[PDB]
Amino acid sequence: MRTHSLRYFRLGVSDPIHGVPEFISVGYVDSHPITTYDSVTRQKEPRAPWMAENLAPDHWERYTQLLRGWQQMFKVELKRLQRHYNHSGSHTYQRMIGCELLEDGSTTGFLQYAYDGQDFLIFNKDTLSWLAVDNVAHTIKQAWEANQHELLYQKNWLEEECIAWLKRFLEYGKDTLQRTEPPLVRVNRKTALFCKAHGFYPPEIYMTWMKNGEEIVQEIDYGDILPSGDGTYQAWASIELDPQSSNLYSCHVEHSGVHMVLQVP
Amino acid sequence: NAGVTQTPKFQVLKTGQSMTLQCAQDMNHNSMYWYRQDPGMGLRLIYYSASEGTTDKGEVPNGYNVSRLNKREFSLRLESAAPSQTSVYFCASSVWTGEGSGELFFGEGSRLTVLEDLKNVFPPEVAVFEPSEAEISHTQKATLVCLATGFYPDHVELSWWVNGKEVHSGVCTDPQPLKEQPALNDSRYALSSRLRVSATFWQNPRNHFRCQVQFYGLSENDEWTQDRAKPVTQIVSAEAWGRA
Amino acid sequence: MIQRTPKIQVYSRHPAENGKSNFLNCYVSGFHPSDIEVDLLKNGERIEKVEHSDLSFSKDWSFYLLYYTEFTPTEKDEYACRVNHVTLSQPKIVKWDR
Amino acid sequence: QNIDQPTEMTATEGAIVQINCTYQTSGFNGLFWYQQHAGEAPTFLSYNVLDGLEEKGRFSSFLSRSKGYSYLLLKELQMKDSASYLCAVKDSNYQLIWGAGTKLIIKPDIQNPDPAVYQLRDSKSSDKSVCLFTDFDSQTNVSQSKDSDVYITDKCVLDMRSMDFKSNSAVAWSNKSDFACANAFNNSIIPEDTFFPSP
Ligand SMILES: [Cl-]
Ligand code: NA
Repeated sequence: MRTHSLRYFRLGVSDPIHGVPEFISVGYVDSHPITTYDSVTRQKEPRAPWMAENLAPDHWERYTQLLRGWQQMFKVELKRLQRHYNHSGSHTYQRMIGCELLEDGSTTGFLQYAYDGQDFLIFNKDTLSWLAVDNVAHTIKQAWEANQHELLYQKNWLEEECIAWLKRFLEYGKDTLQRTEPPLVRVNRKTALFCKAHGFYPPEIYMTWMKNGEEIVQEIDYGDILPSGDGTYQAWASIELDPQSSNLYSCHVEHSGVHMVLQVP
Repeated sequence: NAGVTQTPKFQVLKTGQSMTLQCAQDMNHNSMYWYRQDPGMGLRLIYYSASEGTTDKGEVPNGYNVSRLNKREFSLRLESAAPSQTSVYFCASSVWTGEGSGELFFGEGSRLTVLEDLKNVFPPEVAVFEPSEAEISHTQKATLVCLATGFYPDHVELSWWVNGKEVHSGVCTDPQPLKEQPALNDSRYALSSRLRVSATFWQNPRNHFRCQVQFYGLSENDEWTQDRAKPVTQIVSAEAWGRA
Repeated sequence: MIQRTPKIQVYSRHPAENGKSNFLNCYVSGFHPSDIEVDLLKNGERIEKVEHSDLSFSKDWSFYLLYYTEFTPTEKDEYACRVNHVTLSQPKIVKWDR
Repeated sequence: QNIDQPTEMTATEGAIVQINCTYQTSGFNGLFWYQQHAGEAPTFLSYNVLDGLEEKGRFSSFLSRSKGYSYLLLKELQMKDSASYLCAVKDSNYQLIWGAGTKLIIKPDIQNPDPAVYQLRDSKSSDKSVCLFTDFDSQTNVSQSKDSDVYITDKCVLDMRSMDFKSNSAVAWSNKSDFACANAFNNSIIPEDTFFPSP
């Protein structure tokens, strides 16, 4: 198996524009949304058909109740941060929790929080402690670390429960998540050489340019891996042509254990 | 700082009667729960409220409904009581839910007995028996016995009073009542209690002993059609004086 | 705080060929906070039938969205993506470069 | 999903008791122990979620996730530890699954047994004759009655705090003309040296 991950995000907004939710929570497996909840619908709902098809109504009903409680807790926590920062106006609070199952069978697990889109508190599940970025975070760190049992619970959740969930969802979604669609790759001139790939899945891909068999990463412009809209992805990389000396330029693409070379003549 | 306050402690109902149990917590908790406890099985969740403004069914919701009236209060409704709802009901609260380590804080419990006919309800007879003179001379101690007998359902609180003050040192009351007819499903009950004092304390003729039993039974609105006296909630007692 | 302005990329689902049906995509990413306005334009006029993904969350705490519409490119028609965000004084327009 | 714990355990004052809990659940977010005195509310004792032993006064709680097993360990038992002990496990959906509880019975250490059956004085308001079996060692068991018109209660431990003195007793009564304290506890195995005062 390739590396896979499960992660859940929460977003709280303290003074949102009318109609815009004060709370949103979305789960992902790899790049795929799997679950959604917000303070307007007040319902947890599937975002992938292989989730809807495999989790009975009792699952969505129960986590809907938990998310209604998590919503309120997020509001209370954001209220507390904005009081201690002494901040007016609308501010954001975010959480990300998740785990990775790596190809070699090892695992990772992570939990962290942000205020106004900047790291705020970062959990270390091995030292069982919270890293605080400033003195408001430091006050919260002291309160959370006083509740040693919840740190132990979170380590267990990240290391055992999260991985179990991930393996369960990976089987549910296996026809989507474990497939391979190889890239279609082409080179053109625009004066720079553009190497362009499309139609590939999974999104992880490495494209680069070599000159005379050597890679100078400082001379390459790397385009982003972008969704095409149909479940597949596209990407590109470019290099500038030296008009004073001839060079052998070649585009190299690695995707899902296959390497491709396109030599420019 | 009262914690979780639920009422009533005891209640007798006729099949089909309505009943609401009240629960309030003053701990600023967000999550509240209603459980029933029955012999031979673990607690079973009836309904819960993960946060103010939401509620959902537990494992045994049928025959019940709840109202999370505000952040403090979570009431449990039996619209049409059935005998299977005879149980001990516990309200509980926790700071949040959906987290591993947070514990539950429980109310004192509400014992409900639902009956097809209230003609099976009886208050206790209460009698006090003075110490054996042989015990006094052999041990220099003196054991009084209180018997509360013939009551149904098992909704009683027995207490001892010495010189007008309630005492608990030297008291042992059976933790469970005795079925007077162990084969009958609706057998009336018996309960015994002992109070043991020094022989010198018993031999003071100015010392006064009383055993008192609060029975929780019928109220004004319960219908009564039997020839005997209506078995209302009431206190029954019996006393003894020390003997020089 | 620190507010992050959206990166804006306009591209077709498939390599474009005139007279061949396609999808025009506008991928808007890396922005914070999450409120944002996105329109696709054809020759400077707003396209009405335009769909978009749910708001999505990045591990660096920024957000992203994909806006898309079905279209058949021609030589004459120009397309663009117009984005407004709190980090922008006026709407920003990124033309589709084929 | 189920939780299993023994129905009842009996141990001696001053000793140690280990109450076991095994669980089979859909996922695991921690294991709780609660204490519930008869007629009272459960109260929180402990939480375990990683492997190993945690100590809290005279009580310790152990967890092995791979064995799906926990024990609650009570040292230096006191009479006040007489209670039910409930184990409960949170599953993958944070639902608490409760064990049926273990009733812990503690035998007091009777320093100087003096087993005896006494006839209490009649009450002028009752037709009952009442007998008291008392001061026997805690190994003695009191059997229920074999006569439908004789009532025998189970043994009860009384604490005379001023004298730091504990004693076992059971009560028997009847309104039958047959009834005599000399035969009231005939269905029990009582100590050979039990004192029966003359009638
Ligand atoms: Cl993958
Ligand atoms: Na119901």
